[PDB]
Amino acid sequence: SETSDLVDISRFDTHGLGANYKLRRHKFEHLADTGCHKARSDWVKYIGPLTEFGGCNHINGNFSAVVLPLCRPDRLELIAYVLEFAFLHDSVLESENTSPESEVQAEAGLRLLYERCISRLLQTDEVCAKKIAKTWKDAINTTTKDKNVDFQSIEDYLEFRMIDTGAPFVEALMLFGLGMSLSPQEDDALGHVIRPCFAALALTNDYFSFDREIEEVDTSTLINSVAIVMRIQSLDIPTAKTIINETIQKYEREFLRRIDEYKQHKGPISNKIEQYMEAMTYQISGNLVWSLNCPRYNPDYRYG
Ligand SMILES: CC[N+](CC)(CC)Cc1ccccc1
Ligand SMILES: [Mg+2]
Ligand SMILES: [Mg+2]
Ligand SMILES: [Mg+2]
Ligand code: NA
Repeated sequence: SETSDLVDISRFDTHGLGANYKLRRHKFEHLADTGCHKARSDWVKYIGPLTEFGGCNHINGNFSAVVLPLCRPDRLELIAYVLEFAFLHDSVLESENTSPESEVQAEAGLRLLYERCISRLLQTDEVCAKKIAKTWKDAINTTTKDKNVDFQSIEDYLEFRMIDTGAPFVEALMLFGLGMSLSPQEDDALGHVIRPCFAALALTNDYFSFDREIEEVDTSTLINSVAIVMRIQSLDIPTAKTIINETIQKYEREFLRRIDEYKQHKGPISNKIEQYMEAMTYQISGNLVWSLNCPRYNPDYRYG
């Protein structure tokens, strides 16, 4: 209980999500808010006017402060800056109304801030930074190539969606915040464990960001499991959302199973991998609680 405080997740209406996941909130949240502010200022300086919220949420906690509550305080500002640029660039990648001329116009500014992120990370922790650069580029490239694929099942969708939502990229940021690197063997084995975590994160995002993504569908590619379920099963919004809610609960339980299965088969586990597992579980609770009222998805929490 050094970088963060335990928060009782049962004080929030999580719609049955998050059972058996503990919630923590970083004590240095101000540093995350600072990173978000600076990234937003840099976006206006080099790219254009801001159109939306990113990770800030002063009520339930800045995204980085609740998703990555074990971050070293000296790394939290940079991580929040990187994620804020990712939140804003994400909407650019999904956009459909950008003229070719505007796309060309933004490119060098987006490149400047991308490279600024990578260079600052590399100067801080070269090993950890290389994993962030690799996963970020994979997320950007996969979104760009595959965002209009017509998926015919949630299972197929999720193999794209875990990359499109940047789950491996956030994992690489989390490791950076811990000052942690994994061996090639740990990487191989932990990938199996964290797959259901990535699915739960992506589907939870879909659940809480659906309304906003429909509001934007006139200018933005719709990438959302609730819509897939509506189409495949001919269901309305609340019924499809219930299916997605049940599916999140399935993946949440699966991740807890795989953590304990790893301990039972490949254990006693090191303190390092123990902290890795715990840190991954905090992404689930933090993502969930942040999404309930973040201004990005919830219009009556917006200002400015
Ligand atoms: C909602 C935030 N994010 C990453 C920036 C996409 C914009 C998806 C994500 C959520 C939680 C964990 C990992 C990825
Ligand atoms: Mg996206
Ligand atoms: Mg998006
Ligand atoms: Mg979304
Ligand atoms: Na969209």
